[PDB]
Amino acid sequence: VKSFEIDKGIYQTSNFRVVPSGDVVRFPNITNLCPFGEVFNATKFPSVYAWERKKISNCVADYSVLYNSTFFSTFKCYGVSATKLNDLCFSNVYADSFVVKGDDVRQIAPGQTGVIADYNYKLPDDFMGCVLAWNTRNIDATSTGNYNYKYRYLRHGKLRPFERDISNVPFSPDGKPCTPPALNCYWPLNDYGFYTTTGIGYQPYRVVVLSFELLNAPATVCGPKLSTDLIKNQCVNFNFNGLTGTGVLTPSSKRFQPFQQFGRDVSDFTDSVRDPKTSEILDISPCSFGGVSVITPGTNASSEVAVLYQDVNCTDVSTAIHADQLTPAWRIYSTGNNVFQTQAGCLIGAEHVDTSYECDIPIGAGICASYIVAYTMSLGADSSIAYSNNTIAIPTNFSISITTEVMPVSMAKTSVDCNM
Amino acid sequence: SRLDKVEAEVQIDRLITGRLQSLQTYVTQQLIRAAEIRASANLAATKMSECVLGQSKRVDFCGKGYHLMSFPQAAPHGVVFLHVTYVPSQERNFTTAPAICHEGKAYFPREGVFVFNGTSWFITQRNFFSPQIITTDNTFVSGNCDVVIGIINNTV
Amino acid sequence: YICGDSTECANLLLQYGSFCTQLNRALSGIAAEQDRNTREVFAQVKQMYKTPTLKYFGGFNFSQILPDPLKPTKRSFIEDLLFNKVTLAICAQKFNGLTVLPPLLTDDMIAAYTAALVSGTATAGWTFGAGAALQIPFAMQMAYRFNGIGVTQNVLYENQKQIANQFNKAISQIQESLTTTSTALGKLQDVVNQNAQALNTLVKQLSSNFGAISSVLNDILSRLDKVEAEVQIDRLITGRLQSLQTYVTQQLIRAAEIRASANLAATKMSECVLGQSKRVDFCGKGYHLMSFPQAAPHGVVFLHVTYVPSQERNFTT
Amino acid sequence: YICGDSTECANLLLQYGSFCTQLNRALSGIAAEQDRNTREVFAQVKQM
Repeated sequence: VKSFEIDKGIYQTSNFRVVPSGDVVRFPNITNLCPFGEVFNATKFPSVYAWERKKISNCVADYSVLYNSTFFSTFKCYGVSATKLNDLCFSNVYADSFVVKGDDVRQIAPGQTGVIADYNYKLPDDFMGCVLAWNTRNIDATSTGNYNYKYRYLRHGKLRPFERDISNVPFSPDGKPCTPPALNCYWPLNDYGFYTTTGIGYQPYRVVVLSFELLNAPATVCGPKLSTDLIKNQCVNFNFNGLTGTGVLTPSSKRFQPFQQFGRDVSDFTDSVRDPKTSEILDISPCSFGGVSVITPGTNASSEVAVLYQDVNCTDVSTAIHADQLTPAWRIYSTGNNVFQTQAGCLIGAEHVDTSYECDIPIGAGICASYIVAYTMSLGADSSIAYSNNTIAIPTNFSISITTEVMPVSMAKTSVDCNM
Repeated sequence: SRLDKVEAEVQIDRLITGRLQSLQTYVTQQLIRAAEIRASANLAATKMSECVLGQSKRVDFCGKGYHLMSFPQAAPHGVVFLHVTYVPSQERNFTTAPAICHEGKAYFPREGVFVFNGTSWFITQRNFFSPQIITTDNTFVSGNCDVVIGIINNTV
Repeated sequence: YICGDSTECANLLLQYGSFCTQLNRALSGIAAEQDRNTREVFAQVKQMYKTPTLKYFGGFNFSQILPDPLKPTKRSFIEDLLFNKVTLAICAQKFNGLTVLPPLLTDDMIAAYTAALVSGTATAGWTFGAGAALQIPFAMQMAYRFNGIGVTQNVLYENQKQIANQFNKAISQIQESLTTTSTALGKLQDVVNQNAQALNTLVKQLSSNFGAISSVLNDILSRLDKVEAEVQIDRLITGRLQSLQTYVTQQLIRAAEIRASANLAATKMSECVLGQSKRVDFCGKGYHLMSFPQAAPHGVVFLHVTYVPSQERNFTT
Repeated sequence: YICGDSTECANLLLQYGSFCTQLNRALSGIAAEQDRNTREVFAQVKQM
C-alpha cells in the first residue's frame, strides 16, 4: 500500500494458497504397442470412397514415430497440438486411411470439402486430432499408369460426417437407375492417373485422418508414462486419463455408475473421480486459499503483526507453516499461537481473551482485536434493569455535544481529454 | 517504432480497447460515485434546510442529541456540519399518578406525560424537574375517577 | 475466478496490471459498506439492557415478541418463524473462487441488539437516545404516543384492557398473518434471489465459453502448444473479466440501492422506533403509534403499530 | 439489436453465454420497478 507510516487495521493484501506436494499419476497397467507402425506402414491403403477405418484400443501410444520423421507430407494437428499429445490417456482414437491425389490435403479440414472430400469421405466439424500424409509415388504410382484405385464424383449432394456408401450407383439426376451409356447415366468410378513422372498435385498421398474419441469411459490407450501412488488429505498434483489439476483427495460417497467417471457437482468442475484401478474418490480441489490481510496496530506503537487467513481450518495451515507450503513464503515467521474459531479461520498472532473492549478491528466473524489480543466482542454497555411502574427519573443537567458530521457535496470535478 | 499498417494497428486497438474499457469503467464508477454523492448531497441540502434554517424537531435526525441548532462550514469537495444537539444528563426518582383524582373525578393532565407524584406535589415536564401548581389548566374534566392509578386530592 | 490456477495465467493477468487488485478493492469496500450497514442500522445504542421478562405491562404482553430466556437460544420466536419461512435456495469451501463470507455482526448478536432495542423501547422511556432511559412504565409511553397522535390520555386508560385485546389479539393475528402465510416478505426474498441469480450467473459464466475451443481451464491445457494457448486464454480472461466486472458493477449498484434502503432502515429504527415519527404515511399506513424491530436474514422487518380510526358520526357545524 | 436475421450471429451469441438473458431480465425488472413506482407514487388511494 506504499507507505512507511501505515495506520491501524486489517488491511487487505495478496492471496495465499498452498503449494501441492505429491505427484499422483493414476493410469491402468495397460502395456502394449499400438498398430501405429502397422497402419502408417501397411501393405494396404485404399481409396477415399472406400476409406479404411481402424480402432486403436488398449495401447501405450508413444508418439515417437511422429516427431522424428521428415517423411510426412502434412504432419499437422488441427484442434490439437503435436507436443501435448501423450499428456492424456485415450479411448479409441480412429485412423481413417485412404489414397488421394496430390491436392486433397488442402481439401481436408473442418470444412474444405470440394468434390472429393464431399463425394468420397465426409469430415466432422467438432472433434479433431491430427492428419498425417505422405507420398508413395515410388511404389504405387507406376509411370505406365496406376489406374487401379479410384474415386467417385457423382451424387445427390452433401453428407453427414463419417459415413460411407460402397454402392456404385449408375447415377441419373432424379433417381432413375440407368445402364450407361444412357443419357445423364454414367458411373462414378474415376481412376487416379498415378505415374512416377506425375505432377506434384497428382502424387499418390497415402493420408490418414485421426479422430480423437476423447474419453467416453475410463479409457484405454495411455502414452509412455509412469503411474504413481495415491495420497489422501493432502494437496497434490494430478494427471488422470483425461484430466489434470491440483487438489485434495478423499474417497467418494456415490451411487457410482459402471460407465462413469466424473461428478461436476455444482457445475463443470469434476469434484469426484473414479480411479482407473477401482477406487471412488472425491476431488476437493480447493487445497486452501483466501487472501492474507495483515493486522497491524499502526507503527506509532508497533511492528508486531498477525496474519489473518480466510478459507482455512488452521490445521493444514500450521502444516503450511512447518512444511513451508504458504505461497507468501515468509522468512522471519514462527508459530506463536493459532486462534481458530469463527470459521474465517487462522489468526497467527493473537490470543483468546474474554475481556471485551469496544472491538477495535473487526475480525472475520465476531472476533475483534486490541492492544496484541483478539477477543470476541463487547456487545455494548450492558445494564441490569427492573422497570417498575411509578419510579421515574427526569434529568436536571445536560450537555451540548456539538459533533462533526461530514457530507461530501461534490466529487472532484474531473474531465478527460479522451483525445489524449 | 516498428509499426506496419495493419497488425500494428491491431495491437494499437488492443490498447484502445483496454484503455477504453478502463476509462469507461472509470466513467461508470464516477457516475456511481455521483449517484451516491448526490443522494448524500440531497441529504446535505435537506439538512441545511432543516438543521440550519431551523430546528428539525424530528429526533436524532440532525444531531445525536435532540438538535438545538446546527452550523455548516465548507470543505474541499464537501461540507462539515456542527450539530448543536441536546443530550440530557441527570436523574430524579419520584412516583407517578396519571390522574388527579380530587373529588371522585379523574384528571388527565396536559399530555406531555408524568404528573409529578413526588408526594403528589405538582406536575412536571418531559425533561426537567419543572413543577406546576395543580389548577384549572394543569388538567381538564377527564371522565370520572375509575381507571386511575393514582389519586391526587386537595385540588383547590 | 479468472485463472483457477495453472502457471501462465497469473502472468497473463499481470499483463493487464492491477485488475485483481481493483476488483478486490471494490468488493472489499462493498463488504465494509455492508458492515457499516449492519452498524449504523444496528449498533445504534451503547446502553444495552437486560431482557426484563416481566412480559406483562398493565395488560400488554410481548409474547414471542421478546425472546424468552428459558428457551435454549435467546431468539424471539417470531425471528425463528422468519428463519424457517425464508428459504435459502467445518468450513464453507468452494473452488468457484467465491465466498459468502460471514458477517461481522453475529446472528445471535444481531438478535441481541434487536431484542435489546425491543426491551428498551418497550421499557426504558420514550426518551430513548440522548440519555439512556428514565424508568417509564409503557402505559405512560404509549399514552405519550396518544399525545403525539393528537389526542388525550382518556383514550388510553378508559380503553386500557380493551386496548390490550385490541393489540394483543392483533399480535396473535400477526402470529396468524405470519405463520403459514404468504409472500408479504417479498423484498428480502428478492435480495437473496438476485444474489443467487447474479452469483449462479457468474458461475455459469465460468461455464460460459467466450468463443474458445473449451469453456474450462486446463482442458485447454490438455491440447494446446503455444501462443494459441495465450490467444484463447486471453479471450477467456477478457471475457471472464468483462463478466466479472459487470458483476462488480452491478453489486455496487445493489449496494447503492441497498444502502438507500439501509438509510431508510436506520431511519425507521430511529424515527419510528425511538420516538414518534410524526410524519404521515411513513412508518406503517396509519398514524404510527409505535413500531418494533425484527432481525431477519440479510435484512430487517419492522412491526408498525398504526392507528386506524374507522366509524362515522355526522354532526352539524 | 445484435444481428436480427442470421445463422452465425445467433450461434456466436449463444457462444457468449447468458448475456441477453441478463439484459432482458435487468431491463424487464427496470420496467417492473417503474410500474412499481407508478403504483408507489400514485396509487395510494383507498377509495376513488
